[PDB]
Amino acid sequence: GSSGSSGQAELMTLTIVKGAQGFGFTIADSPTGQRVKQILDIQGCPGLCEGDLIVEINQQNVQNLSHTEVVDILKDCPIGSETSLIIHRGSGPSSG
Repeated sequence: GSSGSSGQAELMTLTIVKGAQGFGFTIADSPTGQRVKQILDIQGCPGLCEGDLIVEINQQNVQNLSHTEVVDILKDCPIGSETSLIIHRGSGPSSG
């Protein structure tokens, strides 16, 4: 790669816990990466707001990852333990 542009943001890490069934929320393949389909356990995903956009799981890069690749990483995750996800938010500053 070469590139030669700049452009930067500050993305939200949130923390989640892997109950038994593979968290208490579901995912969907979107044109933009994986998204939250639906939350099924609020404290299974404290701070998740649905339709948010998966970018990193435990600092692994998963934007360009297929649905399966993201599911697999969430399978690698330990049950009952924390997992740290990073989602897409904050285009620019305004009244927030």
